[PDB]
This record gives sequence, structure tokens and C-alpha cells, in this order.
Amino acid sequence: GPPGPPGERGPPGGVGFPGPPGPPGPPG
Amino acid sequence: PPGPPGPPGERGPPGGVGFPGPPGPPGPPG
Amino acid sequence: GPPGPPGERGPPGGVGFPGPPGPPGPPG
Repeated sequence: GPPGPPGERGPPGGVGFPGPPGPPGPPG
Repeated sequence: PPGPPGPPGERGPPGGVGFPGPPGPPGPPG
Repeated sequence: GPPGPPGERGPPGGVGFPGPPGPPGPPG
């Protein structure tokens, strides 16, 4: 018998790195 | 017959860098 | 037959966590 077909696609990666700081607040 | 399907593929790469955070608070009265 | 080869690489993961809040705004 011939080799079977390829397996299913792998699972998604894990989540990425955390983002950078947000914008400064407005003036007081 | 043909053999069974192979094992699942490799896990994908990690996602992208996260978005910038929300804004800071207002500055002080000085 | 013998098992098939591994499947294709998974998709990329989700975006990382948001960054922290920005710093305070300028002094009044």
C-alpha cells in the first residue's frame, strides 16, 4: 500500500509579544 | 489500501507585537 | 500503507497583549 496523505495543518502559534506604551495624557 | 494520514503539521509562529496601550492621565495642575 | 508525512505549518498566532498606559500628560 502507498504512503498515506499528509496530516492536517498545524495549530496556530501562541500570542505575540506585548505592545509598547500608549500616548501621553493631555496637559493639566 | 493507502496508509493513514500523517501527523499534524508544526505549530505556527507566534503572532505579532501587541498594540500600543491606552493614554496616560492628564498632567498635574503643575 | 505506512503513515503519511506531517501536515503543513500552522498559521501565525494572535497579536500580543496591549501595551501599558501612557505616561501623564504635561504639567499645567
